[PDB]
Amino acid sequence: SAVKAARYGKDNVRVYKVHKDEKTGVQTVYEMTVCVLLEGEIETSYTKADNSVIVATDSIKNTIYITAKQNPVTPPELFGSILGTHFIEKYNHIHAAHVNIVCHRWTRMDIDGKPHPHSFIRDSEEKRNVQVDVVEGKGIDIKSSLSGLTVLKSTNSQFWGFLRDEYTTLKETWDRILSTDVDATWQWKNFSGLQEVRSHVPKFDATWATAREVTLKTFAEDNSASVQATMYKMAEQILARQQLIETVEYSLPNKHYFEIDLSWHKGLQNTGKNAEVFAPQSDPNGLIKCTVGRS
Amino acid sequence: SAVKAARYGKDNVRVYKVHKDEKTGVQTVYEMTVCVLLEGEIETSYTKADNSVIVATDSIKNTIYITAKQNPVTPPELFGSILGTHFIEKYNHIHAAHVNIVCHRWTRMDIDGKPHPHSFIRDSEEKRNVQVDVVEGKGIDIKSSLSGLTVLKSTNSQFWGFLRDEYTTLKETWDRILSTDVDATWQWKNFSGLQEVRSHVPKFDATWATAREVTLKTFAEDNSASVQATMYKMAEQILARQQLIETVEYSLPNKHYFEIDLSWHKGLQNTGKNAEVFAPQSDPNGLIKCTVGRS
Amino acid sequence: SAVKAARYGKDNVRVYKVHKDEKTGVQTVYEMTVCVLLEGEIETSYTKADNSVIVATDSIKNTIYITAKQNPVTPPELFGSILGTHFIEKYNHIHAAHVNIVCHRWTRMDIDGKPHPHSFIRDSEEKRNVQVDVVEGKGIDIKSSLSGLTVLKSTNSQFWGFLRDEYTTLKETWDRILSTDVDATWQWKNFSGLQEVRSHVPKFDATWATAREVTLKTFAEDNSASVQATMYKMAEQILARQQLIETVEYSLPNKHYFEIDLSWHKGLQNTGKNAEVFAPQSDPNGLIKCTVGRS
Amino acid sequence: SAVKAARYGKDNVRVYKVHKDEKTGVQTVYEMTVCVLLEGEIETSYTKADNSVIVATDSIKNTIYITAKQNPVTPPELFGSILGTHFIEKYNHIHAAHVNIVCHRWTRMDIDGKPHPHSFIRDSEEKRNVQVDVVEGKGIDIKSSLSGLTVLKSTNSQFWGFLRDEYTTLKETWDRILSTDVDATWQWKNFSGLQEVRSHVPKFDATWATAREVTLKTFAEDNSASVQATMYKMAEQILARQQLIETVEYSLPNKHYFEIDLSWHKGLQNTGKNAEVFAPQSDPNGLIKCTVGRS
Ligand SMILES: O=c1[nH]c(=O)c2nn[nH]c2[nH]1
Ligand SMILES: O=c1[nH]c(=O)c2nn[nH]c2[nH]1
Ligand SMILES: O=c1[nH]c(=O)c2nn[nH]c2[nH]1
Ligand SMILES: O=c1[nH]c(=O)c2nn[nH]c2[nH]1
Ligand SMILES: O=c1[nH]c(=O)c2nn[nH]c2[nH]1
Ligand SMILES: O=c1[nH]c(=O)c2nn[nH]c2[nH]1
Ligand SMILES: O=c1[nH]c(=O)c2nn[nH]c2[nH]1
Ligand SMILES: O=c1[nH]c(=O)c2nn[nH]c2[nH]1
Ligand code: NA
Ligand code: NA
Ligand code: NA
Ligand code: NA
Repeated sequence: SAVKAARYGKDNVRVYKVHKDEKTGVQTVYEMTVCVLLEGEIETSYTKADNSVIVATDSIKNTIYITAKQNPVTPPELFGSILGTHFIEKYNHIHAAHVNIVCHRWTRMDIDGKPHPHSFIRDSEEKRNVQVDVVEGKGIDIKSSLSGLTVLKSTNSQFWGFLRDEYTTLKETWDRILSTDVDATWQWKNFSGLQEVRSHVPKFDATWATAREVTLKTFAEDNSASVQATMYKMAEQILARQQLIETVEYSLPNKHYFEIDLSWHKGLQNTGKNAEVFAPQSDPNGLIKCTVGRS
Repeated sequence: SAVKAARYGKDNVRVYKVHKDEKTGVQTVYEMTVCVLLEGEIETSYTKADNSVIVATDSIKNTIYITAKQNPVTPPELFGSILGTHFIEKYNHIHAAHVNIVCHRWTRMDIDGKPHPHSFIRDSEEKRNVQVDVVEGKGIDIKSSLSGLTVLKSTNSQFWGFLRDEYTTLKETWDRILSTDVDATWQWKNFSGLQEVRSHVPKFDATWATAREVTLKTFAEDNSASVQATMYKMAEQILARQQLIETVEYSLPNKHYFEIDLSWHKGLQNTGKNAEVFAPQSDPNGLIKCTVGRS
Repeated sequence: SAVKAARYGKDNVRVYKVHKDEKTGVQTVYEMTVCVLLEGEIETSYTKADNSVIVATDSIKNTIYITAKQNPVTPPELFGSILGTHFIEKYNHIHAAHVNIVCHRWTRMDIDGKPHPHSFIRDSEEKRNVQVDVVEGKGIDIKSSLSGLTVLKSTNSQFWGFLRDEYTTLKETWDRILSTDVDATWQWKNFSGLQEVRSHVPKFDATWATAREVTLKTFAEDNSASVQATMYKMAEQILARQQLIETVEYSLPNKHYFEIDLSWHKGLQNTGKNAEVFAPQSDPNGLIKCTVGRS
Repeated sequence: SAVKAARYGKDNVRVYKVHKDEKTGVQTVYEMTVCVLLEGEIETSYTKADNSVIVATDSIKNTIYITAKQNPVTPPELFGSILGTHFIEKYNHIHAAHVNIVCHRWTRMDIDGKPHPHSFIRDSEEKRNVQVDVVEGKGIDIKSSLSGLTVLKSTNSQFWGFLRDEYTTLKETWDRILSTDVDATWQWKNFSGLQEVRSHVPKFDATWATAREVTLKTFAEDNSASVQATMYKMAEQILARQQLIETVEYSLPNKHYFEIDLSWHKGLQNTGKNAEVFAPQSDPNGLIKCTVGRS
């Protein structure tokens, strides 16, 4: 037997960084959770108890905290590129650094209508994430994503004309609730290294905001033929509004709201056009996935 | 042996209600999770397999869905009063109905700056809750609450002058991070019945909003002497801005952000006034509780 | 306004203790999560920023770790009595200590059929808990519990003869699945202080084991007339097999497994006596509660 | 733009199956959660609102319930092969079926030492899983796994001799706690189709049990040089005890138990060889991964 593949590192490193402006007196906070896994010439650590090759996970932990000290933590695409680059450059035998970041929202608190200088709220559990892969020779791969964007529309969704057979029981419909948790991942064209990432920084924060805008706009206005149809439209536009994206990937669960028929009770009319009260379903859920690139 | 106390019912009933305005074309959605437990003359169901006394939990489930059909679901204080009242009036042997509601945020989506008529986002995991207890003879007790309000301030919190002894190691401080998840519960003066609840309805939605405003304002501006000091101030004001509240209760966990000392590394200065990067702590957490009434 | 009630302390203190036998070479591990909240003359900490009265939560954290060092951590009833007593005796102004412990299972690993001396598995997420309340003057109140005992029986449960009305749709049944997560809490007669707890120690571990045995035996063999009927029987016996219990409390959710009718598909027969495949329901759930004492 | 990749289906389908032996009177229960995603010629459903190509997720839900009715649900490798095969054979335009199953433990209850015929306990949250990929032309790929196996050893783990530099602070050690949640995935050599799966069935249940045995045995007895070293040894043996495995993959988080130094308190000695009481750490965690094949 032999080691086909190996990576190791530190997961779930919670990190908080405060930037204190002395002019304005205005503080800004950033909170991340960071994962770093390294690959390279480390298989002897697995086969020959050879720890000489192991950069301790604790040191990787340390290094995250240092790198966040010595460098900006935002935008995460950059921070992850920095942190990843660090480990391949620092260590001869480490040939890949895989950095995952989840950004937790700390939104400035409005007080009577005045951005408070040092108070924030977690205004949503919506996450911004990156997956940065820094590989010796092959530059830097970046996947940016938003996840946990939970939305619903009460009408202006349909689903009709789907295969019917001895396994079908679902009734065609022209009016229904559509609700989903949006997972939207855009993959950047490979960068040569840290310099090229540094040059594209403004596009990171800017493209994230666009993915969100588009997801929400499209979800809202599209008289959805299906989840399939509506997710494709979102992906179309993110590609079209930013050239450096090679691929957009949506994963959308269909959180079903069933009709409750209460006609058995004093002929009470709650289905079809008289549908008011629905039983939101926890499980099961449709899951719909799409990857979209350039033709 | 004997039954000292007994309640039963249906938990985790997810409920969704849509209100379709035909003038404006504008839809509004409400989503709840509801629990109902009944008490009364039911001990034989426990001791003598006497199911004659059991209003099936399934029927209670049905009844929730019906009551939401036939009545407004908002504000929850009212819906819970209605749903509770129903069961004590309907059934001779049921002498108490305990209704718990959690309201899940569906905020109208802004699109280019125009309230969309039928699209919503779950803009926070912050919950509005009620606990309605409807007891034959003793009218209606209501506890309204907000929970899951996660906040943080980077400065303008202190904690000094606390007991020191052979068990103390914590260093006094004049500048620190304070972060908490706010649990704020206000208890209404007993109502006589459903009529009196119905007459106080405008105060429900209005008092909730005030509890939130006050929690956020006070948390922000107060140069906190302690969590104790700051939570008391919040409770003070909620009492003072609404007469029908008998008691305000805060429960606040202290989510600690530890300083990371990186001086061992190239003399890097990250503590005291040079604190930038902190390790948010998952556990343990201070937990601080206060109930405040009228003197 | 005024402080009606106040408690504070440290929550979620994870604690691990190893006992190294030097004769046998055999190690034993205990892992807890501990919460301590104190009451007493502390209201000035809330009203007058008077921190002099606050035993820092950090020190309480320290004290837990010390007390576990200097004392046995098992059984939890005792550890909690010790830890609680400590704080009322040590501090003049602290008049109550509330200690909550959750014990996490570390079961010795069997290897070829030989208790390994230092390897363990978390063989279930079933928790043993205590709630110890140590109050100056009023001795020590103890509530012991088991929670998270997830069980199911495929048959030998029924539910018929329950109220039917214009809110009922549930069909009587003589054969069904019953599945629940067992919450069983037994309350000890008040102890005078730490000495009396110390004298009743053997009964703690011994009564816990009995509550479990009884819960499982009774759940299994009882042709349940209802959840009500079956939980009462369990409580009956725990009371009857240990004299120092004043009250037994069960909370049992009814995790429903619905029949799936597949007759619409090639006349496939899956209901009634031909029921094989069921859809386990996540929500809603019946919730059934009973407190049982001595008549 | 164009659809690079697409799959859709039903997730989180909870499924329960009872087998009633009429001879013995002995019932046996199986509970799964199932996910099915299909690929094939479905891109028009995304681009042209062409629902004709969509096998409704609801029908896929139905099909799972039927397939479990008409076929054995155990072992999951087989059930998943059956369920996957079904969809590629049934539908001309569906070219791949991806089936994920999680098996939830229902262990027969021992009562006085007699396997009860119809009562079971969820004796662990340890999961058995499969990932079955059924692709038109390319037969059936199966990944079997165990996850959520939470273990700990108090001693007989070490970690010394690892790279040290200006980022290192971790102290070498010869005695420490090692604790992890085991994720062990074994990948089967490709099968031609359902017949070949059917012929290898006895090996499925049998290889799972071996992966568990080996994981536990090796974890226990190995004086671990590192997590790396110990996971490799486990993988080695699973490969060596079953020929049809092509690759074994372990993912092991290192759940750290920190030493608490209590010397500041009455010179209390709790570090090094006097370590008794430790603070289990929730985060961060080392994460260690290895894939092992045949050289
Ligand atoms: O948008 C949808 N896509 C689907 O594939 C589907 N299946 N059931 N409902 C559905 N809705
Ligand atoms: O309201 C429902 N809609 C559905 O699509 C469905 N499928 N099974 N039961 C159902 N109920
Ligand atoms: O606000 C606080 N109150 C307390 O009681 C405490 N203890 N440690 N830190 C603290 N902060
Ligand atoms: O930064 C810290 N602050 C604290 O209050 C504390 N208590 N133990 N370790 C600690 N670290
Ligand atoms: O045991 C039960 N008790 C109940 O009260 C009930 N209601 N529906 N099913 C039930 N089962
Ligand atoms: O199988 C079912 N059993 C029930 O008790 C029930 N109640 N609503 N739908 C149901 N389905
Ligand atoms: O087994 C280990 N492997 C590692 O790579 C490591 N790093 N810190 N501790 C560790 N333990
Ligand atoms: O006890 C500890 N062990 C460690 O490996 C470590 N790393 N930071 N703090 C620590 N404490
Ligand atoms: Na390198
Ligand atoms: Na009544
Ligand atoms: Na005292
Ligand atoms: Na096909």
